[PDB]
Amino acid sequence: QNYGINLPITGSMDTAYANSTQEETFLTSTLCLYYPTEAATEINDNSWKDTLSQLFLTKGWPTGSVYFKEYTDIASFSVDPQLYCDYNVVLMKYDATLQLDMSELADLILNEWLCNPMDITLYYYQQTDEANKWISMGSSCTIKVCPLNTQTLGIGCLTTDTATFEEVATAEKLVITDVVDGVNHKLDVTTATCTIRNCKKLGPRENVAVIQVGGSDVLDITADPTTAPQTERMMRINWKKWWQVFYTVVDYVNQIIQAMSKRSRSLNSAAFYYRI
Amino acid sequence: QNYGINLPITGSMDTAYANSTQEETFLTSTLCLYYPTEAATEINDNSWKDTLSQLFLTKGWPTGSVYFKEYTDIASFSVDPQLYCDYNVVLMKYDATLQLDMSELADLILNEWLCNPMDITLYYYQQTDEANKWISMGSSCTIKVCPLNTQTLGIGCLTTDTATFEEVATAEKLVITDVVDGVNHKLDVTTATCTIRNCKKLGPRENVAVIQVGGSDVLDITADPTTAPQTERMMRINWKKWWQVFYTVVDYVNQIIQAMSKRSRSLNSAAFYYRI
Amino acid sequence: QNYGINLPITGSMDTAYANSTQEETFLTSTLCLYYPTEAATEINDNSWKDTLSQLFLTKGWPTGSVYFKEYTDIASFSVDPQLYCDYNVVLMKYDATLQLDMSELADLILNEWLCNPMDITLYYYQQTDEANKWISMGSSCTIKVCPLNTQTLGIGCLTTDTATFEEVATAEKLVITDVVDGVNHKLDVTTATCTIRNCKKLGPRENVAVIQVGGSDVLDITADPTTAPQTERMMRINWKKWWQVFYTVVDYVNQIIQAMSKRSRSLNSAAFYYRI
Amino acid sequence: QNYGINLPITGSMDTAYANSTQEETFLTSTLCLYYPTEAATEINDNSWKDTLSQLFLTKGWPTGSVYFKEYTDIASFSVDPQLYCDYNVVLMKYDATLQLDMSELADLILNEWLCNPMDITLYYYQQTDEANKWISMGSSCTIKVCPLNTQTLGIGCLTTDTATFEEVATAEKLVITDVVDGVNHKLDVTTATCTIRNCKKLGPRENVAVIQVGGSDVLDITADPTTAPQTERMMRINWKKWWQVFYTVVDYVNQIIQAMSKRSRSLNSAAFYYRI
Amino acid sequence: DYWDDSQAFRNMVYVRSLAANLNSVICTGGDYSFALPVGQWPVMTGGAVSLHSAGVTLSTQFTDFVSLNSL
Ligand SMILES: *[C@@H]1O[C@H](CO)[C@@H](O)[C@H](O)[C@H]1NC(C)=O
Ligand SMILES: *[C@@H]1O[C@H](CO)[C@@H](O)[C@H](O)[C@H]1NC(C)=O
Ligand SMILES: *[C@@H]1O[C@H](CO)[C@@H](O)[C@H](O)[C@H]1NC(C)=O
Ligand SMILES: *[C@@H]1O[C@H](CO)[C@@H](O)[C@H](O)[C@H]1NC(C)=O
Ligand SMILES: [Ca+2]
Ligand SMILES: [Ca+2]
Ligand SMILES: [Ca+2]
Ligand SMILES: [Ca+2]
Ligand SMILES: [Ca+2]
Ligand SMILES: [Ca+2]
Ligand SMILES: [Ca+2]
Ligand SMILES: [Ca+2]
Ligand SMILES: [Ca+2]
Ligand SMILES: [Ca+2]
Ligand SMILES: [Ca+2]
Ligand SMILES: [Ca+2]
Ligand SMILES: [Ca+2]
Ligand SMILES: [Ca+2]
Ligand SMILES: [Ca+2]
Ligand SMILES: [Ca+2]
Repeated sequence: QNYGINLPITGSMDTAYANSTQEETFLTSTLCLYYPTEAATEINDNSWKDTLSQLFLTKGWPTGSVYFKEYTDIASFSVDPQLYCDYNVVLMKYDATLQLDMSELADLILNEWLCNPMDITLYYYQQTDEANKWISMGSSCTIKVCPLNTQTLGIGCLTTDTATFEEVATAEKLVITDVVDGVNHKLDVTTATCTIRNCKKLGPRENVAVIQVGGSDVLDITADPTTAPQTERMMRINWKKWWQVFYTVVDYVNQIIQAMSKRSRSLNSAAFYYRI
Repeated sequence: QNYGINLPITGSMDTAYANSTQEETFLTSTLCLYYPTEAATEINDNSWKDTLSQLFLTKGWPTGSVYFKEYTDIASFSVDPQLYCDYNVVLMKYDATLQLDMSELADLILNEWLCNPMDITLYYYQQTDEANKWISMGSSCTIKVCPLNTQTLGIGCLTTDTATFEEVATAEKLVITDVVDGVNHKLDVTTATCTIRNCKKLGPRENVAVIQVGGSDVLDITADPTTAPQTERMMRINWKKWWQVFYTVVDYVNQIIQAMSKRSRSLNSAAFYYRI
Repeated sequence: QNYGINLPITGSMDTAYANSTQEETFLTSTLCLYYPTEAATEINDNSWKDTLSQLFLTKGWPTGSVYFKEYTDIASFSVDPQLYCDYNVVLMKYDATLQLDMSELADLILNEWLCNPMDITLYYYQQTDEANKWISMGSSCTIKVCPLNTQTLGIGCLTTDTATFEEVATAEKLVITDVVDGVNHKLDVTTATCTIRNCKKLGPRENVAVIQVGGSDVLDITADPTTAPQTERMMRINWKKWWQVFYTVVDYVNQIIQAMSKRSRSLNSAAFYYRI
Repeated sequence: QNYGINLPITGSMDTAYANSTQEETFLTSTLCLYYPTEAATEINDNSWKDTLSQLFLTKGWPTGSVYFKEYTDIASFSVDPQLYCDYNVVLMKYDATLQLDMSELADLILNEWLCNPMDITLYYYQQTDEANKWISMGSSCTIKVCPLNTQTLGIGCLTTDTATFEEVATAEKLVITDVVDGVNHKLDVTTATCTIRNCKKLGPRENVAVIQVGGSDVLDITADPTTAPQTERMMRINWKKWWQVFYTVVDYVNQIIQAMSKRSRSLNSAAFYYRI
Repeated sequence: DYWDDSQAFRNMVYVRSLAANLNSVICTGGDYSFALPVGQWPVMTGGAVSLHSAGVTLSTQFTDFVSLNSL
């Protein structure tokens, strides 16, 4: 394919449509439901996963294609999230105090990323293009940045005294840092508690759909202030009980996955491609 | 540009040969050496990594392109190995007692694997075809299997009574289980200290080479008894000193890289096939 | 001959085959059978040489053609081995702990070598070509190598403190060292006991065939990790008694010689051609 | 490139003489001087080797190309002398009492001898043609020969009693034995103290010249009584002071080398004839 | 500071790219006795320091006879 990637593909606008592929797609795919711990707590049942599997089977999924990956909360789930199935549906519980963390998680898992190691103890780092960011995740990530100048001297900070650096993130499980492009920054991070990578946003993921349970539209998966694109893969529902949420997900799984596309699952389950 | 489709590529049998790209490949690519801890212990030199980097620079690798990753032993390294460099060379010491462990390690790193989750509690699992295996990794993997019949009842085993299960792995750091295809199996796995995945062998991993330091050819990266292929990426060297081993690796790095190719799954052409 | 060495030789593809020259070759050649001392010990007979000569005569070798030379073990025989007659068959007993020593002896005696003196106390030395090696042999060789930089000082080793050198051999009766090409190395060698020479591998040696008695395919007569050739002159057999081994050698002497070629013998029995 | 085949050469006249190659050969070759210890004793200078090297450099030999090898006396030098330089000049002191020994030494180093092993304990031996001799060398050789008849019975000797054998050498460090051809001889040799070999005289050795210091023309390098050839490689000089001898050698190095030729056998053309 | 009569020191007035290698050694302290007028004689015995190589530079040896440019 690689030797024909840069080759045209011609199609005739009269070609007959193929039959529905939803049945065959479900019979050959895997579905992963990511839900918070409080969901299972409120449900308070040990066989609920089996019942959800049976209900999905009523919807056309063979027994063995639906998987359920519990996570404690948004912050913990944001530390190297792993996407295992062909289709990933992440149920994020909305909290008014964690809008930025929800946006960061959605940006991480709704977009492809190409990341490289950052030895912040030895070299200064820039952000070349609007697609370049610094994604740092771990148990507790605190990032301090001192922008330098053409002479390699800190601006508004001392290159040798970290106490003068600028705070952009304090005790973050995950944080995406955007700084002024073309400016060299000296970084100090709690490398013993988190890892920071220079990442590039390649495009959408197309196999991860984030359903926001409650709240309003607050997600912002683009660092550009003048854009808040509400894509088809970021859904929102209102709730009083988790069983209704799960029944809605099961009954409308056809619509949920019609908004997603296969062929995007990476060989590795990581949320970002990594190069060293 | 056309990523989700396979387009045939036509080439003339007399066009030309482009100049050697080895120098550019070394300049723009990273090298990783994976060696056991006992190698470093025997070398007993603090700056030996710097000397090896200098020698690689003499061979044309820019400083900082070559990385040296330590692992305690074959069993420990087999726990979810992560080979992130452009070119990976793994020096694997031969132990006559760990033939199958080395075979499993090489099969895991010398091949490309597409793995889906396994939830042994809910679902019974088959192996669809010859390329389907069950790869389990962890601090201690113990896998017992109960084959069922068309009526879901175990054969030589009781589903309720796990004591009657047939043990196929015991305290393994990594194991690739192969059972009869087309037969449903109830699995008992120590999920606390071991994760099992349903994996498909897509094909060779081009950018990973294994140099066996020691005994004869024992590796078998194929579950089929009738075939035990020895690919060009499975090197073998007799040794008495680790400095000799590393000097041989550096002096013939051109040939080692020649036996390897860029990971077909790690370049833009693989986009929307599985990964990048 | 010599002036016409660089002249074409033209042959028709219809020239009738000449008769078998095996009989004439045996009637005018001399055969050497190198065996370990333990072989003679286990045979426990003082006339076995006469019996073997008579059996070879039954196989066509005139009385006086075959010769028998005894060596204590691989380590001792590796000290400047001498190949005396037209056809040399070396019976090498296999030991799993001496794989590299067997490989080194096989490399030395199965290939032509062009060696030169190395005054390690005066000059630092380089290995220009992949064919260039450092062959050292004697009572006990301990070679310590210190790579040097443009200033001729040491890299990761003090040029004066031999304790900081890098150890490639210890108490070796024979060792073939291969350092990274193009780097000047200071060599500390136990010159009082053993001698080191800068050697160039010219090509294969047709008059020497090594029969490995027991074991597996472990010989690696080429320093290149990517290649482990098994030439027609490297035989392997399984044994329980030495009389069976010698009967096998006598019975299939025609096949053994067929794997060997004439004109490869030199006036001197040395294992290399020495230039000073 | 075509090795092992005797291709004719069809040169012509009027091809014009090439320029002198003497300077290039001196630049690219090495010279070995073999002299007795009494020479150094009489010279009584610790830097005489350096002065001779400087004088040879005045004659065109690059510094370090001339090697000065020393031997105790003729008998010690007749213990398998090794002449490895491109050009070898042996300053041999004349002694009326060691005439034959002198000749033998010359015969050993002024001629090419293809030697194969001799196992007197196991086989009987005969000299096939006039070029076949028995060369024995070591600490002390004592060869006793018992000629046999067609009934494999000793002639004037008993095959079982070595006291009746006929002595041809006694305490010799080198002896060349010529017996009647076509007759099998039983041999009693001090194999513990010295080694005997069956040697065929292929032809002259051109890189070795012998300068007889003082005396008369006594050398006889051919076993034929009817021939005593004084080849151009056998010089004779009358002497009183060794310094004059060495000055004569260095001054007429042009003439001495002109009397010699590159060893026809030791060069690339002789590949697959006997060496290189 | 070391100086030599070799060609490397004949006109050493300007030096660049100066580098060196040196193996460590041990200097052990000996016994020195004090000549007290009366009574027992104290002795200072022992004391060892291992000398390890450090940076090399350029110096000058100024003796009553020769002024040398040394390393
Ligand atoms: C597609 O659907 C049509 C309409 O039911 C059916 O006749 C046909 O067999 C199906 N398959 C194909 C390949 O057209
Ligand atoms: C390739 O190598 C040739 C031979 O040196 C050279 O002329 C040419 O410029 C090189 N580059 C290309 C792109 O052909
Ligand atoms: C070769 O063999 C043939 C057939 O046996 C025989 O006639 C002939 O004399 C032999 N020798 C030569 C030189 O052809
Ligand atoms: C040979 O010698 C002549 C005269 O000494 C000189 O002119 C010429 O350049 C030399 N070389 C050749 C190849 O003729
Ligand atoms: Ca955050
Ligand atoms: Ca500040
Ligand atoms: Ca930016
Ligand atoms: Ca935005
Ligand atoms: Ca059972
Ligand atoms: Ca295992
Ligand atoms: Ca199977
Ligand atoms: Ca197999
Ligand atoms: Ca060895
Ligand atoms: Ca060192
Ligand atoms: Ca080399
Ligand atoms: Ca090899
Ligand atoms: Ca003699
Ligand atoms: Ca007698
Ligand atoms: Ca004779
Ligand atoms: Ca004569």
